[PDB]
Amino acid sequence: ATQGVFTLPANTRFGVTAFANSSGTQTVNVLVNNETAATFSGQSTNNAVIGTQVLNSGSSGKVQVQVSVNGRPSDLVSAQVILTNELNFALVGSEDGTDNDYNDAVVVINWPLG
Amino acid sequence: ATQGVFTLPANTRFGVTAFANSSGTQTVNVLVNNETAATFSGQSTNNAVIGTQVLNSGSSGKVQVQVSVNGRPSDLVSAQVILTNELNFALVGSEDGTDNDYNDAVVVINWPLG
Amino acid sequence: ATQGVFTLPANTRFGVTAFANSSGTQTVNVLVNNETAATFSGQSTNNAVIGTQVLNSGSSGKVQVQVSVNGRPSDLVSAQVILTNELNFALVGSEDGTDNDYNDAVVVINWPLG
Amino acid sequence: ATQGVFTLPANTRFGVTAFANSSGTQTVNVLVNNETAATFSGQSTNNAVIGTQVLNSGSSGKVQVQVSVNGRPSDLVSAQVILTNELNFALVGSEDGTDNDYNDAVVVINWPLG
Ligand SMILES: C[C@@H]1O[C@H](NC(=O)c2ccc(-c3cccc(CN)c3)o2)[C@@H](O)[C@H](O)[C@@H]1O
Ligand SMILES: [Ca+2]
Ligand SMILES: [Ca+2]
Ligand SMILES: [Ca+2]
Ligand SMILES: [Ca+2]
Ligand SMILES: [Ca+2]
Ligand SMILES: [Ca+2]
Ligand SMILES: [Ca+2]
Ligand SMILES: [Ca+2]
Repeated sequence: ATQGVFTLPANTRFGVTAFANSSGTQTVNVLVNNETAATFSGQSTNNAVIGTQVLNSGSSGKVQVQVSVNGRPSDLVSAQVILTNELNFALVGSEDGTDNDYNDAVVVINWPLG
Repeated sequence: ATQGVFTLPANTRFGVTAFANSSGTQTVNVLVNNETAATFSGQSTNNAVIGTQVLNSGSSGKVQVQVSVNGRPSDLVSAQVILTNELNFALVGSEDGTDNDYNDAVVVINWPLG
Repeated sequence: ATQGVFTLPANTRFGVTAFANSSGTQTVNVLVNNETAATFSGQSTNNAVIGTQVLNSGSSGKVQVQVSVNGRPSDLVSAQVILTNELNFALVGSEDGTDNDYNDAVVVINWPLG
Repeated sequence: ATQGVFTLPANTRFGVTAFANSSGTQTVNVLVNNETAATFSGQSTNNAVIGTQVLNSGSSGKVQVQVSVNGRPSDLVSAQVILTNELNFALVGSEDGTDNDYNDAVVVINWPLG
């Protein structure tokens, strides 16, 4: 199944933050409106916050996360969770190798802000 | 129900990161084995990261998040999500006021690392 | 925090299913737009499906689960999870006593149907 | 990523329930320690419960859900959610066709029981 694609409420600010846990340098692309809106990158085996940004979900609300390691696309896993019918998290894990920890880049999207 | 309490595997490193979305200055305390192991504070209305740290679950694996504003405990909401049977997120939201957005401090715990 | 309340898309069909795990008879009421739309009662300590029904979220999309034992409301825990940006679960646990297993009645809402 | 595989605590009872939402008969296999422990078959486009059973996770704790239609493996999506650090749900969706609703057979695993 497609992973890493989330429908947010339209025209709504959201936070996006990326963590790294791999020997490989991670590159995280965040697409809004099917166009790159943010790119994060780094290399850590200790959960470094390689990037964090506030974005707007735009007219469609479609947000997509993609991860690559030296130009090679990582496999993704994702889900969305809603607490008290108000607080949203869209979660992505990615795997760049064979150990299937899916933590090589971890991405968290949260909304609402403010 | 109690919220913000998680059982991790023993002696396991985990990431904890906090974001603020409030006029109130947030204090986030992360307890491991019922003792404060990390404290973060900050104030933002725009999802600023107010702390990130890697901790060890220790012998107990008992992790608890507490949030306060002006000496008063915030009301918490929380859940744990597991993706592809491997990637764990422990998620916390907190409410310091009356609008029930539950994003006043947002805490994300993730493991495994590395 | 309020628990057991979910906003579904308006005019959407959804399933609701209740399980019991208690010495006490569970009464599960499912409200749509604040009016009772389905009720299930039963006693099980072996996860019997005390009822399942299909409903429509109607104009409001507001769906609420209540659980009581002999007229006393149980404490509720809940969350909503979305898989592959399409498949939704709204999850409820309830505690009618002191052991905090939160399984005394378990209620699962799923959509879309068909 | 692998989907539909869950690690439960060893030697623990769990509930498994399957719903159908497809014009084709669904066949759901539940494997414990890589061996068939339950099979459910049924057809509904209205969320009928096609099977429900209580199983034991046994010595391995390894539970896997597979779904096939008319012989052919359906694509799966899954996750596990824990509420109040006590109540577990393992959730599976499956897609047998072209619409990507992932509700063709829906499987819900819950523990603990009793
Ligand atoms: C009602 C819809 O049912 C769809 N499933 C099928 O159409 C399906 C399942 C197996 C077969 C089937 C078998 C044998 C030969 C053929 C070819 N005619 C086809 O068709 C679901 O995917 C969809 O979401 C909807 O619920
Ligand atoms: Ca890896
Ligand atoms: Ca890794
Ligand atoms: Ca607030
Ligand atoms: Ca706020
Ligand atoms: Ca109980
Ligand atoms: Ca019970
Ligand atoms: Ca389908
Ligand atoms: Ca279907």
